[PDB]
Amino acid sequence: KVTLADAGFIKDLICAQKFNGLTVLPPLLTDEMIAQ
Amino acid sequence: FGAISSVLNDILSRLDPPEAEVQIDRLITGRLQSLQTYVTQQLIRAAEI
Amino acid sequence: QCVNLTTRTQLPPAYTNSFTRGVYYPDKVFRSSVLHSTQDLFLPFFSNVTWFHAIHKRFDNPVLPFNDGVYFASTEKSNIIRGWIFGTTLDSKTQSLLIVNNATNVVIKVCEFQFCNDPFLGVYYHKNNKSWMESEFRVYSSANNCTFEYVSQPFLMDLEGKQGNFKNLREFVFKNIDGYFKIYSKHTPINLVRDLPQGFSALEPLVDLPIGINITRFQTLLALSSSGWTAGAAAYYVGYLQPRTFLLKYNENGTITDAVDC
Amino acid sequence: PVSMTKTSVDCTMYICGDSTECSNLLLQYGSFCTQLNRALTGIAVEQDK
Amino acid sequence: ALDPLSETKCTLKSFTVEKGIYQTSNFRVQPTESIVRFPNITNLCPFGEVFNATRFASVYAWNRKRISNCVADYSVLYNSASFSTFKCYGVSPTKLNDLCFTNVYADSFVIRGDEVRQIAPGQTGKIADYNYKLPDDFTGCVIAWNSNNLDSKVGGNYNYLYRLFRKSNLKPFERDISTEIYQAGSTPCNGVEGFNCYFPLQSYGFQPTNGVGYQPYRVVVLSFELLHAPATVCGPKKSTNLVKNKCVNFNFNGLTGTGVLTESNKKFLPFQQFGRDIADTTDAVRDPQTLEILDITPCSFGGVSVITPGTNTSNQVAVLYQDVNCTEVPVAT
Amino acid sequence: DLCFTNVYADSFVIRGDEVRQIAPGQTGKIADYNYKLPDDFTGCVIAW
Repeated sequence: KVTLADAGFIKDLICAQKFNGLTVLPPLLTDEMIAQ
Repeated sequence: FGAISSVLNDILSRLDPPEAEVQIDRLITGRLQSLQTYVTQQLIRAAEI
Repeated sequence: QCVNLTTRTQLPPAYTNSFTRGVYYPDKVFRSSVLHSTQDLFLPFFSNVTWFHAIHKRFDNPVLPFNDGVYFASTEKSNIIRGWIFGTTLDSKTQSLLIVNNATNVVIKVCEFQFCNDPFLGVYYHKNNKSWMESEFRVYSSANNCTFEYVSQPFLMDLEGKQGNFKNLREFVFKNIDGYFKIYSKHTPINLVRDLPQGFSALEPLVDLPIGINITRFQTLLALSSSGWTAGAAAYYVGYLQPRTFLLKYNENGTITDAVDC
Repeated sequence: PVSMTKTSVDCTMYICGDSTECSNLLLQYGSFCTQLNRALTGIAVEQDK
Repeated sequence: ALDPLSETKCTLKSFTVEKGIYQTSNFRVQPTESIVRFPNITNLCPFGEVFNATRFASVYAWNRKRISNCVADYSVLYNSASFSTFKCYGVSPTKLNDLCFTNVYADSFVIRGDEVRQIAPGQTGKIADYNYKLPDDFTGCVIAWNSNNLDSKVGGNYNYLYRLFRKSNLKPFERDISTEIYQAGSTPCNGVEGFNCYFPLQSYGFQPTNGVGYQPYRVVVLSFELLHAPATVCGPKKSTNLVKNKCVNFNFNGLTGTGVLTESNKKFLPFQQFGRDIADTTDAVRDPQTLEILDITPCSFGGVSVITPGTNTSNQVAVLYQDVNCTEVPVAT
Repeated sequence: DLCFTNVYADSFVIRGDEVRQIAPGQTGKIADYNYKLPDDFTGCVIAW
């Protein structure tokens, strides 16, 4: 249901943000360990 | 922000330092104020979350 | 030389609605897939444009004002609109801009011309050799001081064609800012009868001219012994630009797809 | 909601993007940028907490 | 700068570092070389037709000549000591040697030697209100020098005339020619002349033994505009070869930057010559010699984090390069 | 009512119109070829 935005996987608008010193860090707990 | 261009390299590629410094100062002041606004609002949203 | 022609029907001017026309690229910078807001002179959506027509009888090339640019349009068969006159007094005390797109050249002049009551172009009609030939150039009689001049490469356009519906659709925007005369244009093939299409198209910039004159009046030239003649079916439309903020949508191709009038 | 996205901003690439003269002019403003990186790093830790 | 543990100690302002991870200064791939691309224009510009001209018209009928499609050289204009005053307003005179322009304008006239200060924008005076007004956002150069010997004669070169009175102040880059008489009095004036009915054009007293400050000065104005169009008038810079997929310093027609040039997929329309981002940075460019479209990508960068145990335990660290594939760490701040 | 480390006196002769060119930051003949002042200059210039 939730449409995620600004995912920032390493490889659009996300890269346009990325080239000006804006970064997204990944969370410590993944999406699978939360499900565990 | 009151200077002649929003591109820093166009100020650098046109003017010699003693008055290009004055335009670059206006760019620095405006961009630093934008960062402080963004950081303050992120702090308040982090408190809500 | 010029001949004061009078043989025509008299009618009140007609009004038409400019639905979604009159948007051009405001700068030469490519942008893509973005919604960009600009503030410049545009023709407002759903404005009232003046319609002039020539049928059969009908021949109207009047003096019209020039305030802050003109959206010109011409829906046409057989290429009867050819000329464009620009000036502020038109009577040999100020230079005049002329564009003449006749059968041979594209003559662009900035000259101290001398005009009269009825300046026009005209050709003879199918005189047993399957062709219409130019015979009539009664626009001016004198040219004292002429600074700019340009003659383009020679060519030959068609001078025949008989249809009940127009198919040529020319859109033009003429502007004068800071001594620059700016021409934007677009051609489109279309099937319509007696009005302006409802649809959307942008206008590329075409020409800058470094003229540096003051223009407040303009007048269009049409193609046609001293009386007794046939007018080809032609319609043209005049609208006026206003300083109005627009929102523009650029697609993947950098092609203007839609605009929102603020 | 539990957490939001962990975002980090670097000043010297944002403000004085790839310039040396702008960096030397920015050093006269003291320690704004260590303050901003400290605040944003605090938020980014608190999300995982 | 010696080792990452030392750098962490430096950015913490301490000599003891406790256990944990610390973000430290970023890394950036350095560019390898420079790329210059300028068009294939060869001919020089007709500067002798402007400066060594025989005749300049009067200031209220100033002459404008459009310089286009040549290779300028402003070093030979600047280094001549013949010019009494040479002030450039939107640029510096040094950098004029390596900029490229869309078209240059040359305005020429003659003025009294003390009215030259009125030519700068924002100042007000006689010729500033009546003859020639500059816009306040002016970009160009103003050159002026006296021409005492060449035009002023003992009989008096009284062909240099300027407008005294005007109905209202005029908008910049305009010109009026008229024979109209002026009504400085309350009454309207017809015919030719009457009481306080002035002819607005009056001539200078240019005779050579007059003192300085009444001398004839020849003045030329250059009014180029910058980088919003395909360029025509460049400086003397020679183009190099074109290098792709390397971090290079590019100089495309005076647009300066650093990055990686890549063969693109963007389909430009033929009237377009740039391409901008949301943050107003150019990301596509057209090579002025071979008409092709190149994408510009900024070089690789990222944060660098130091993982350390406490210095009371050992002095060993590990380095994390954020969001960078590993192969770009050996190549290189 | 100030005190300094040591004072330097530079002496020369130029033309009467290039005295405008001796200030730091502005350029020309005598600035680029003979004698240049740093942009952070402190001191005085005297000419007669």
